[PDB]
Parts: sequence; C-alpha cells; structure tokens
Amino acid sequence: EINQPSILVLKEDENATLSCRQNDNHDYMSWYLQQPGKGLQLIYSSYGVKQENKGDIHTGYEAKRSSQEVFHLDIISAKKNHSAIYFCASSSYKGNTPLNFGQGTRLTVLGKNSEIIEPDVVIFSPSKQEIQEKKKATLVCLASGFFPDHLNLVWKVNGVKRTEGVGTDEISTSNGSTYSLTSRLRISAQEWFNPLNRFECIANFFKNGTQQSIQKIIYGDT
Amino acid sequence: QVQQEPSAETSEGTGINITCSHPSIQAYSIQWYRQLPGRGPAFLVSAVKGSKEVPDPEGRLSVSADSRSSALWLARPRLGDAAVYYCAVRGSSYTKLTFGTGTRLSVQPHITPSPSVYRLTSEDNKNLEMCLITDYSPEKLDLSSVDSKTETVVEVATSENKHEASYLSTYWAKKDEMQCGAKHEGFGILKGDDP
Repeated sequence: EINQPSILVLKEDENATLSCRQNDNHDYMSWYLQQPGKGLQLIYSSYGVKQENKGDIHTGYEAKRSSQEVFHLDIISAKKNHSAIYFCASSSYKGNTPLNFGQGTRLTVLGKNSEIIEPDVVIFSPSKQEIQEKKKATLVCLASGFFPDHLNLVWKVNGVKRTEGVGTDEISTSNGSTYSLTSRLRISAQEWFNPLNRFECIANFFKNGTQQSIQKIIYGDT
Repeated sequence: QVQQEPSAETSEGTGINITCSHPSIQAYSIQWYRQLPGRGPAFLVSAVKGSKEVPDPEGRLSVSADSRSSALWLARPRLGDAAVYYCAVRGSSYTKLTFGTGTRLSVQPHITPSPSVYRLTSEDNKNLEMCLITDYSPEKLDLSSVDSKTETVVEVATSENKHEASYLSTYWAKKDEMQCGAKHEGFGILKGDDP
C-alpha cells in the first residue's frame, strides 16, 4: 500500500516535495535514487517521527518525517542532476529486515525554456492476414510526439487492467526532437472477434503541474 | 563497492547464477531483491551465512565462506522472472545497507519460428503505418536497416497450449517513407502487403 507519486516533471530552479505514505506502521522509511548504471543510493532515511538522516548523496535534498505514515523528500533548486527514478521504502525497523518499496516516482528536471508536449496516441487496426495465418490479433498502441522521454502506457480490456499478452517498450525511442513509445497487446482471434470487447490503451503523463491521461479505444470485430 | 554484472540471459527452464562481489565489505547479512517492470524492488531472500533456499523464484542463495560475495541461483527461470536483481549487503548489524548495481535478467522462451511481417494502419492517423514482425527467432531475425524498431515477448492463451510465447518487433514511419520487411535465416525475404 506504500504510496508515492507516479510521475513528476520540474523546471530548473524549482522547489518540489515528494511525499511517501505507508500504511504498515513502520518506523523506518527511506528515499532512494536510481539512475542508469548507478544502482540504488540512499538519499535520506528516517528512524522515526521527526527524525531524519542524510545519505551519501543528500546534497540537493532535505527531508521531513512529519508523522509515522508520511516521509517527505524536498527537492532544493531542481537541477538536471535531480532527474532520476525515486524509490521510497520502509521497514519495521533498521537491521536485517526486508524493505518494502513503492512503485517509484519518475522525476524529470527540464530547462526553463522547454515545454512539455502531450503524446499523440493511436491504436493500429490488427492485420486481417495475421488473424487468418496465426489465429491471433496483435493490437499496437503507439504514443508519439511527446516530451520528455518518460511516459506510461497501459491496457484495459472492458474496464479491467490487462497484462496477459501485453508487451510494452521499457524505454522511449528518440525520434528527432520528440519521443515515441509502443505497446502491443496480442490476443486470440476468438477474443478479437467480439464487437462488445473494448480494448483500451491509456497513456499517462505529466503536464501543467498535474497528472494527465489520454485514452484510446478500439472495439473487436464481428 | 557492491559489484554485479550489468545483464544476464538464459532460456526458459535453464538455471542461471547471478553473482554479487563486495571485496571491501565482510557482510553481516546479505539480501537480494528483484525489480519487475512497472514495480519497485521486491524482497526475495536474506541470509547471514551458508546456503538458503529461495521460495520464489525457485532457487538458492549461497554466501561465500568469507562473506565477501554471494550468488543467487535461479533453478527454473520463466518469462515472469525477467527482472533486475539487486544484492544488498550490511557490514554490521547496525550500519548502512549498501545495494549492488543490479543485474538485468532476460529469460528467452522456447519458440518454434514462423516469421511473418505485416503492415498496419490506424483510423486515428491515416498517414502513418506500423510494421509488425511476429513469431520469429531473435538471433535469426535481421532488422539491420532499421534503428527505430523495438522488440518484446508476449504470451497468448490458445486452445492447445495454455500459454504460448512469441516475439514481436515493430517500427513505424510516415506512410510514404515506410518499407515493411525483414530477413530471417531459413525463410528468405519477408515483406508486408495490405488487405
């Protein structure tokens, strides 16, 4: 249940707070930094309410354990060097006790000139030849045109989160000045040939200080 | 300080060893985590010495006699075990946990190839085409003439085989400037047509 923001985009020199919330009555909480090929590095930890400990890479950060449930990470004068995936973690106490991690916050620090561009989102009609030859339909959802590089793409089938048969690119493809991201949902022909089945690709991103989504739908055939 | 190989690869059902070396740290305790796509690191096993069985993913953790290294053995990796595996060591009961750089495990399902290529269109952007390459063998597919392609593996629930696995590659471009093809060992020239 440990909660932390999904995506955050900041401008240069901006201040911002990432707040982690846990419902396990854990005394230990912590904030970790993940950057490509730099493992997981402790930014700030807390052994209890209103107790904080600097990590090795704390320069540029402050933190406040406002209560047992909540541990704030403050970003001071946001810099390109801040861009990372941030993980909050908790445990009953420190010392050889498993840490419970959140799903992670992807933070991007932008130049005070660059704007955030929402993606264009299309679903491609599946190939009738593939359906005949392979008895399967591959639905390709493409998100393109967006900036910065981080964006989440998920599928829902008839209002329900779908993971079976989904392959989503882990990393965005740089196309000139913008990025794109692709997700494929491959389903059986029987599941495709139902005009009631609602196949929904959702792109979640961050724009204008808030989290936004674009939803694209394609229905099955008769 | 805590070193791991950046990546590892194995075929489904073929066990693989993931090492972790920390010569400058004589571990008081060793833990291993794995980070699945769209998730944060998740606890797998912890030990102070010797070898310890791992429930999920099935295998065994072995700590070196001098406690300056360990190894996570996955006995039966499946596609769902593809993740970034982290070791984390503690020099003392009371001191800091230090994480390794993480090893990105890739698990290749067994596949019977039947490479096919297809062109797709979308009603929302009619001046765009998507090239789909399916049911191929990754080491035999040639997509040399494209940099902007991406690849994945998915499982589909069919009649005869509860979950068959298949590779998929895609690349897209403005319709006019799109040429959907590939070359695949033992299948010659692959080219896409339309309805």
